[PDB]
Amino acid sequence: ALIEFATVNYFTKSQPARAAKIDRLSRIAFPLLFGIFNLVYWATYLNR
Amino acid sequence: SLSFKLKRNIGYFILQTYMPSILITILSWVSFWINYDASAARVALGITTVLT
Ligand SMILES: *[C@@H]1O[C@H](CO)[C@@H](O[C@@H]2O[C@H](CO)[C@@H](O[C@@H]3O[C@H](CO)[C@@H](O)[C@H](O)[C@@H]3O)[C@H](O)[C@H]2NC(C)=O)[C@H](O)[C@H]1NC(C)=O
Repeated sequence: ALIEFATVNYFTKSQPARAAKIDRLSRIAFPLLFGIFNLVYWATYLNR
Repeated sequence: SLSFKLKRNIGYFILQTYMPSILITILSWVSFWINYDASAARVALGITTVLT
């Protein structure tokens, strides 16, 4: 998350379209990734 | 005399005190990609890094 913010602020004031695009992509890519990670983790450690 | 020679394992320390300090320094390096006009963001980064 912090590196994503750093990239967004590096691209802001120069290429706002790319900054907004990567922000809008992260908004969905981070919660889904954390959800599937929790799914995998609890599934592999509650079955043993 | 019965004398042993115990070699300490470094996995736990790599886990507990080397990795957090390394990642804290990596975090501190982010303070350069922020624009030099931001006066509170880079100070917040540096202060939090020193404190951690
Ligand atoms: C751990 O530390 C101890 C002591 O600090 C080490 O013991 C030392 O081992 C050497 C090598 O065996 C001894 O030297 C010996 O001298 C006699 C003299 O006749 C000789 O006959 C032997 O062949 C050998 O050269 C030394 O005396 C001994 N320390 C003491 C105070 O006696 C030990 O090697 C260290 N390492 C381990 C894995 O224990």
